[PDB]
Amino acid sequence: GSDRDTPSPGGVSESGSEDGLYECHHCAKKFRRQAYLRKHLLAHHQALQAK
Ligand SMILES: [Zn+2]
Repeated sequence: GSDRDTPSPGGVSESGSEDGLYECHHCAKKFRRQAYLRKHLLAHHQALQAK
C-alpha cells in the first residue's frame, strides 16, 4: 500500500456471476464462496467415495 505506479482501479464485472455470486446452472442455489460452490459441484458427483 505504497506503490510507485497506480494500483489501477479495476471497475469491471463478470456477466455470469454479475454480483460475484456463483450461480450453478441447472440449479436455483448460488454460493458467494468458491469452497461452498465446489462442495455443491461434488454434490453433483453421484458416485460416493465410501459407498
Ligand atoms: Zn448444481
